[PDB]
Amino acid sequence: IRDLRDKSKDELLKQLMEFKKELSQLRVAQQLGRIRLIRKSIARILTVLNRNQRESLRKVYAGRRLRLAMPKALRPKLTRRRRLALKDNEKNRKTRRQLRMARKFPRRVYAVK
Amino acid sequence: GRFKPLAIKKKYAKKLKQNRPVPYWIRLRTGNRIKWNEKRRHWRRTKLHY
Amino acid sequence: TKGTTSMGQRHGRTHILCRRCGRNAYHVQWERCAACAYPRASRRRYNWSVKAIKRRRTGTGRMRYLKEVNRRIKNHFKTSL
Amino acid sequence: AYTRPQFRRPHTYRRPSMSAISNKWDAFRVIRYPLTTDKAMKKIEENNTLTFIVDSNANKTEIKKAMRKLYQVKAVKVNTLIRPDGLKKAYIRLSASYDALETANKMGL
RNA sequence: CAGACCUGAGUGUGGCAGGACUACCCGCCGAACUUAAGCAUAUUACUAAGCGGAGGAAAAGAAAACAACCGUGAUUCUCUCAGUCAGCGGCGAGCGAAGAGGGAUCCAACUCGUUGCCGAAUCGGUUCUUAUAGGAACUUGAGUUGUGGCAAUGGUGCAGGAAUGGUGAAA
RNA sequence: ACUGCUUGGGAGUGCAGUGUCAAGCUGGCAGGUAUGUGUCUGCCAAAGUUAAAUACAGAGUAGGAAGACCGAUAGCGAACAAGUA
RNA sequence: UGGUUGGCGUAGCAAAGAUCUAACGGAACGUUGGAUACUGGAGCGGGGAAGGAUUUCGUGCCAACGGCACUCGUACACGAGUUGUUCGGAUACUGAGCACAACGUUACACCGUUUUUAGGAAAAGGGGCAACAGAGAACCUGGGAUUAUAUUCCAAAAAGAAAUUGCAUG
RNA sequence: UUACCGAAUCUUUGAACGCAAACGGCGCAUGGGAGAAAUCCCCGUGCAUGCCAUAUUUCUCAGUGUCG
Ligand SMILES: [Mg+2]
Ligand SMILES: [Mg+2]
Ligand SMILES: [Mg+2]
Ligand SMILES: [Mg+2]
Ligand SMILES: [Mg+2]
Ligand SMILES: [Mg+2]
Ligand SMILES: [Mg+2]
Ligand SMILES: [Mg+2]
Ligand SMILES: [Mg+2]
Ligand SMILES: [Mg+2]
Ligand SMILES: [Mg+2]
Ligand SMILES: [Mg+2]
Ligand SMILES: [Mg+2]
Ligand SMILES: [Mg+2]
Ligand SMILES: [Mg+2]
Ligand SMILES: [Mg+2]
Ligand SMILES: [Mg+2]
Ligand SMILES: [Mg+2]
Ligand SMILES: [Mg+2]
Ligand SMILES: [Mg+2]
Ligand SMILES: [Mg+2]
Ligand SMILES: [Mg+2]
Ligand SMILES: [Mg+2]
Ligand SMILES: [Mg+2]
Ligand SMILES: [Mg+2]
Ligand SMILES: [Mg+2]
Ligand SMILES: [Zn+2]
Repeated sequence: IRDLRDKSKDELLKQLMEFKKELSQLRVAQQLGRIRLIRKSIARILTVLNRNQRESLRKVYAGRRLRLAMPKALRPKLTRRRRLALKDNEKNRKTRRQLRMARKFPRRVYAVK
Repeated sequence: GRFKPLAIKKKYAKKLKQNRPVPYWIRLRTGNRIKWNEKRRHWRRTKLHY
Repeated sequence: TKGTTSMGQRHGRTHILCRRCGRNAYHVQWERCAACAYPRASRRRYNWSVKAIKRRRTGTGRMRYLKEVNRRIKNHFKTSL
Repeated sequence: AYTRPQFRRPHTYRRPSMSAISNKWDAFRVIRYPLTTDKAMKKIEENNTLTFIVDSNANKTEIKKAMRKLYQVKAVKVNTLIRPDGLKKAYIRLSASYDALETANKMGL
């Protein structure tokens, strides 16, 4: 099945149609054992074949400039809330005064003998 | 009569092929519980009013 | 003749199956569902009948995606690159 | 220069505005399995007519195009029915130039 | 009058909202049965149902607080205060707390507006640095019908840990 | 002020409606019996955020620990293809 | 709540006139022939709506069910079966009506108007729905074509004959 | 095969959102496909409303609003 991944796009597509054309013929035979084994090989090719496209659209939209333009099926789904929540990038923001009054009095470590 | 939305025909079609005796070989499995189908339907009795 | 002879007088349907709930509760003449309250967006839900709230709440079905997102929150949404 | 009793909003300019195999429908999804009942065996020999359970959402023109591709043969007509069971069933009649018998046996039937 | 602004549209663009859940929680709504040996105020109950909303809790919270002390010091909670020689009440049935005190928690506090001193220092977008940096250049784009400051981090790298799992004893 | 609900809150606990509508040059609010007045005490409202201790009283997700509990007419309606027939 | 009981092999199974015969079948009611009646065209007729939804058909079956019996069944099991350019429906009418939008009201839209204090044209009065009996609506017969479908199937002499829609073609 | 989890797949719907809906109906636009003497046919994607932002190369406009 590693061999199934070495195949290029059309080499998969050609490898795929011969499965469907042969999966169909088992269905003809059925009306009158390998059908499962075929059906799951077709699923392997769509797995490998649907991966190269998502792996090549993450490639098209790689880089900050286009990452906002990414198809959202490819955009990192979390939960609706993890996405709408403030990111640490904007969560940990503190007003400039606070920023200074935290540097001026850092949580200095201490002990009491 | 003739009239059926296909959605209703798909449902009576659903209940129709669902209206079958349990396979013989299912009863022969280990730990099997099922004997008769408990959801056999008959048009003259239970009504699938669609 | 309010009994068995007037049972023959009744011929229609008040309710067909709903497009949402699938209940035979879609009042065809008032195109709405008595059960889900459909086509209204918010589904019908009353606290005086929790036996019915319970009956059709989440987990009553496949929870088809919710199983996926639950597994993910448990795994910190761990991801392959 | 308005000449209607009531105002109407002006035309304003308006700017014009992942599966590797997006088309999931297919000759192989359309046609499923040939049917081998004896009403259908009456048609292959007597009517030059292959019978198929075929995808229920498929239409007739798609079933022609699918027979043309799966079994390499023209379908002079394809009158489908959807079975009480819910499967769709096409009786496809072949062109006289194509035998429905030579083809069905070629098909393993 | 060309534009300008103000007001308002139309598309394009990028987003969000709507649903579910709703035990708990926040807002409104709001009964009656019951009890009073009747019953209307009362009680049930500021409950149920109803509507609307959150979150992992919520709400509350940093004094327009208590006290009246040798004074305490946000909120929540808890034990108690206290079924009260408080109080409400056909002063009837009934209802009914708060301060203090012990404790839990707590290195718990902050931010605006304003005032004063400045006055675009701001923001958005674009590019950029291995970065939609708290960086930089650039932008009329927003913004002086007032952003912001003053006083009253991002990028990249290594590791360990912890935690989960995986493995693993006697006879 | 009036009204209405509300509260133990009692010549008003909170609120709402409507009318009215301040002060900050003896300020304002609280000081649990109204009023006018004088002292004193604490506070500084009408903008905002904020963990923990708390709820889970018919929720969920993923786990776990239990029981002087029930023991198949019991325990959940459901020990079973149960919110199923 | 479950089971069981006497009554009790009882009360009944008495509405719509009805069967008879032979042959065969079968382990023993059906099938055919004949006889005999009945329905009596507002039919125990032939098609449809609603409704039902596999009851259809064939083979088998008759354990259970068909309140007697069954060899038979609308029962059981298995396998089949419903074919459309023209039928009906939608595509494509409007109607009593309904209601999205907007707007308004409401503590709240799950209300109301049904156009909107309203800029609704995207290449004067927004959008939609609502009739299988209204409007609309291009197809007919023959068949030797089925176990079961036919105005749907038929095959090149299409049994055939049409009409009709779209595009294109001389 | 079992267990788990990253990659996907996830049909019709449903808040359901292109318009409808007892219709497996119908669009407009975009790309694809088959195909075919184009018409038809399948497919993908977009296309609801409201609101906020923006027009970053600063969109097009409307007002006997204000001026110039
Ligand atoms: Mg009946
Ligand atoms: Mg029906
Ligand atoms: Mg009555
Ligand atoms: Mg009537
Ligand atoms: Mg048809
Ligand atoms: Mg909601
Ligand atoms: Mg009483
Ligand atoms: Mg309630
Ligand atoms: Mg909070
Ligand atoms: Mg708060
Ligand atoms: Mg305190
Ligand atoms: Mg009380
Ligand atoms: Mg400022
Ligand atoms: Mg009260
Ligand atoms: Mg103040
Ligand atoms: Mg039990
Ligand atoms: Mg007797
Ligand atoms: Mg007669
Ligand atoms: Mg029969
Ligand atoms: Mg049966
Ligand atoms: Mg009308
Ligand atoms: Mg219509
Ligand atoms: Mg008509
Ligand atoms: Mg017609
Ligand atoms: Mg017939
Ligand atoms: Mg839709
Ligand atoms: Zn419904």
